[PDB]
Amino acid sequence: QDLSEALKEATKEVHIRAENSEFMRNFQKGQVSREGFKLVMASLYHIYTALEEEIERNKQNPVYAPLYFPEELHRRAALEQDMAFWYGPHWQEAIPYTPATQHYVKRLHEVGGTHPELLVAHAYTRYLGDLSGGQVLKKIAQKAMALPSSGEGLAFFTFPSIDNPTKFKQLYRARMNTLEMTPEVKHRVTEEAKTAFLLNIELFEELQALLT
Ligand code: HEM
Repeated sequence: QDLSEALKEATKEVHIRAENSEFMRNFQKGQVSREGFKLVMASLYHIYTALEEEIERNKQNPVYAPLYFPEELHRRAALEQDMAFWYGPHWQEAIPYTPATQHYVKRLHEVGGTHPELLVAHAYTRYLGDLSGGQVLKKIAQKAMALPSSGEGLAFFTFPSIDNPTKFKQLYRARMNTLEMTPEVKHRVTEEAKTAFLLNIELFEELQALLT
């Protein structure tokens, strides 16, 4: 198969499980509070920071380089605005850094530092959902918490350098399909995408526990 198809098939079952975690079921129903939302967003701040640091480190490596779209995709600067919005001018002192977020960040550093050929698993898992279902959660969050259409507090979910999320996803898939790909790399990429989903599920189960 093509790498973009392999990855979609490989993660379709775990996507179903992730969508139905308690935290995400509550989110989807509009039951997301400012408390829960700040927890998850601060956690994403550390995750995208590590992911994008490792993307920087490996930007010239042919095992990742074709997916190098900082201007279009990178989320850290957006996450920093959201952090100043949600936690105030001293957000760096204030934001939580949970065990599950730490675990996800540590795997991101291992992949980026020792297994860069798997980095595409982690970019795929985060960015492509951001450009899909993340747009649906954005509308739900705005309605649940009364966030203005103008976008404050939801910069993470807004891609000002992408005209069309769907056409962009399609370009990105096509580029994923030009990575030099052996059966070895392909097997391990799809397995690493399953682990990335699990890391997100464990984050959700932890935030949920923290909230109840
Ligand atoms: C309840 C929460 C979620 C909802 C409502 C949701 C919804 C969706 C939707 C509607 C799509 C587009 C599917 C299609 O048309 O084929 C999608 C794709 C995707 N989602 Fe989610 N999702 C959720 C949770 C997650 C989580 C936790 C992750 C990963 C951490 C994730 C990652 C992805 C990825 C990587 C894709 C792209 C699949 C592909 O096109 O290859 N989603 N999701």
